[PDB]
Amino acid sequence: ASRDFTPPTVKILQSSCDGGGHFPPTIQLLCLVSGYTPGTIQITWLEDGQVMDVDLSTASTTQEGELASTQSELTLSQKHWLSDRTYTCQVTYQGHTFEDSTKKCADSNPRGVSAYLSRPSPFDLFIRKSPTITCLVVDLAPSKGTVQLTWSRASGKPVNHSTRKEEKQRNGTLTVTSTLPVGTRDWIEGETYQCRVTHPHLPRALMRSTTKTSGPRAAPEVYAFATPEWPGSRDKRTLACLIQNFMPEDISVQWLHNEVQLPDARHSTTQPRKTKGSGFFVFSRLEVTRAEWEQKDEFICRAVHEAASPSQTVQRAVSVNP
Amino acid sequence: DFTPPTVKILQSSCDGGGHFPPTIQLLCLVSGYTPGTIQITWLEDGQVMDVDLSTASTTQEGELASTQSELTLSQKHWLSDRTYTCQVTYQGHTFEDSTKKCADSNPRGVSAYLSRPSPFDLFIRKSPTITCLVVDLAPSKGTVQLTWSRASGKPVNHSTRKEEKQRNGTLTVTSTLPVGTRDWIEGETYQCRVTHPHLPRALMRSTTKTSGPRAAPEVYAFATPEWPGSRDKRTLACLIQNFMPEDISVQWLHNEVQLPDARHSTTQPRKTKGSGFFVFSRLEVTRAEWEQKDEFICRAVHEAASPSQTVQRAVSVN
Ligand SMILES: *[C@@H]1O[C@H](CO)[C@@H](O[C@@H]2O[C@H](CO)[C@@H](O[C@@H]3O[C@H](CO[C@H]4O[C@H](CO[C@H]5O[C@H](CO)[C@@H](O)[C@H](O)[C@@H]5O)[C@@H](O)[C@H](O[C@H]5O[C@H](CO)[C@@H](O)[C@H](O)[C@@H]5O)[C@@H]4O)[C@@H](O)[C@H](O[C@H]4O[C@H](CO)[C@@H](O)[C@H](O)[C@@H]4O)[C@@H]3O)[C@H](O)[C@H]2NC(C)=O)[C@H](O)[C@H]1NC(C)=O
Ligand SMILES: *[C@@H]1O[C@H](CO)[C@@H](O[C@@H]2O[C@H](CO)[C@@H](O[C@@H]3O[C@H](CO[C@H]4O[C@H](CO[C@H]5O[C@H](CO)[C@@H](O)[C@H](O)[C@@H]5O)[C@@H](O)[C@H](O)[C@@H]4O)[C@@H](O)[C@H](O)[C@@H]3O)[C@H](O)[C@H]2NC(C)=O)[C@H](O)[C@H]1NC(C)=O
Repeated sequence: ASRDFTPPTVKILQSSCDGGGHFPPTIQLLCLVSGYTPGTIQITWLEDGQVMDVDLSTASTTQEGELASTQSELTLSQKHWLSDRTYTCQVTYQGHTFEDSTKKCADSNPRGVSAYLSRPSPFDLFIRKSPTITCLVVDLAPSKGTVQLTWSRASGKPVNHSTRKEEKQRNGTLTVTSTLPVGTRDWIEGETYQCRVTHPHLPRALMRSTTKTSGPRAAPEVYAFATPEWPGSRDKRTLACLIQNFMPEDISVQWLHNEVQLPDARHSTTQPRKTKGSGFFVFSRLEVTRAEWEQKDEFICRAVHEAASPSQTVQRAVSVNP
Repeated sequence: DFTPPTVKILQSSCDGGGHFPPTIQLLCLVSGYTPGTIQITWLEDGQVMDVDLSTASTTQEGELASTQSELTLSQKHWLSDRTYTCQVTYQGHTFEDSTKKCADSNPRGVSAYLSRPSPFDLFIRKSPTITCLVVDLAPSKGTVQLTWSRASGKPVNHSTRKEEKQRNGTLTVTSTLPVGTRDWIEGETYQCRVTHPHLPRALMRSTTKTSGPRAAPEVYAFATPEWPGSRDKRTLACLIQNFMPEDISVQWLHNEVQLPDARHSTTQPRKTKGSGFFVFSRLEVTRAEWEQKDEFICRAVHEAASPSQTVQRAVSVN
């Protein structure tokens, strides 16, 4: 009887706060797939879109009459819940996916507006040779008046045309991004750029400025390494790179493989920190697969930095096999 | 042989933007108990709610019953900050739990954080501590009050308290509480409670040991080759990875003695691509040191390592 087919639905319940309104020390999320026509079912949990380890959750399926029911429970620390991460219950049933998401409920009062202004990245300055700076305005209330965002130079010389994006966010706020192309000689020779943000509902105008970092210079050292093969790493292995003793701290790190620049999401790179003596260091970690090194067994860690000579780059290769 | 009832309340979640749904369900669960007479009653600010507002049902599996009751509230009532109590009467005796909407997490822009003990303090020094940090307070009058307690109500020791005004005009308050080694390992919950004169209600943070799976770290240690112009220095790098949970301590040793903490730097734990976390540790060394003895030890202390919560790896310059 195909007329009796009952598709699954998804809802998430959570641990309640106590009689004082306070979070418990751990949070349970309970994904409920109510009565559906019995069939093969799998539940995957996502943390900000990344698959979570199945070890962190349980799952149970019962059948009552002609209908099945499945629940999965995920447990989180209070610290992680307070970090405003979003969790997704992803249900796969007979080749069709359902899902639902949740995060900590929003606070009763809205946050004030904030603004951020970046310097150009070394990769854009020296590889692409098309540098830009970005002014980012967050926590705006939508459906108000549109926000004015104006660029100027301390020298009084003209700015180029910028591009502007406005995007409604899941939490109901608005973000505005403005990206300004800058002259390469202008930037290297110390020009100061300002982003000025105004709106009638703001208390005052917001102003941010940016300019090349002053002070001493020093070129980066680069070292690439591979972890050994062992029973836990037969068809994957971990590569690492240490980049150190450079100044100032602005740097771009990439990994290259078989004439491809790998996506930024493939690796994890730390924030620049001070060496005991002079300069900064960063570490980068890249997990690679057997199919990649069977394609070509050469992985390159590359740093882009203004003091690297002769062409603002330093790089080192590593191989995983003999 | 007897399994008493327990009470827990679950509620409708907010969506991916943190928004409330049109109605709020509260679900009172009495799961896995020796069968007997049972009633579930809901109170709103201590008064019995109409019988038609909730439905209870009971099932049995093996030697144990389970009971649940669901109450539906309007968004407006939930947001009014009323207290809802699930009152369970089993064999004539009463068990209660209560809930209300979660209080703001960053009232007036403040943040508060509460740590777990470091593994070195817990397993090596056997003097574990936890730390409660409150940031972005106003430099107003009226001292910020910070109080410690255990979920079990057992006593706590005195704590430290430190304030200092920051360069940005804010005030941070920090307190560190010593905890019992056995008390922590057996799963006690510790609570930090902060009251400021300008805050409308008390702010609380709670911490306890992890409830997830455990996995010991892998430890790998490397020495940099000589870089042109730096004959008398080398850098040692240690990668520690795939451990769970994320709490970890890192030490370096040379000549059987532990080096001062100021000698090295360790990154904060970050997720791998799959299960577990990694950190990097960095140690600069001198020619005098490796010519004296060319062996340096990167040691990790972690609750999942056996038999003594330690895993380590040595490295040599040559
Ligand atoms: C409602 O929801 C929205 C989101 O949906 C949320 O909005 C976020 O709000 C927070 C703050 O409230 C914003 O966080 C800030 O982001 C700033 C911008 O960061 C991006 O751009 C950086 C600049 O990149 C350019 O320049 C560099 C340098 O030259 C160059 O390398 C680049 O190539 C590029 O050209 C970039 O560095 C950054 O990437 C880093 O950070 C991410 C995330 O941490 C990390 O994953 C990367 O690996 C990389 O390390 C990112 O791409 C940022 O500058 C700013 O940082 C300042 O503040 C923090 C703490 O606040 C300090 O620690 C730091 O030192 C700086 O002082 C801050 O992180 C975030 O961008 C919003 N997200 C949006 C708009 O999508 C609202 O808050 C929500 N509201 C409520 C009420 O809930
Ligand atoms: C004004 O300026 C102040 C600076 O003075 C800004 O305050 C900082 O704000 C940021 C962001 O809000 C804070 O970052 C947060 O820090 C949390 C604490 O991390 C620190 O402690 C961790 C735990 O170590 C303790 O506990 C272990 C185990 O018990 C023990 O071994 C130790 O003894 C320690 O006692 C460390 O892991 C960590 O490295 C830090 O040392 C952190 O947990 C959060 O995730 C978050 O990163 C920062 O701490 C604030 N700094 C200060 C000094 O208050 C403030 O934001 C500025 N205001 C504005 C408006 O910008």
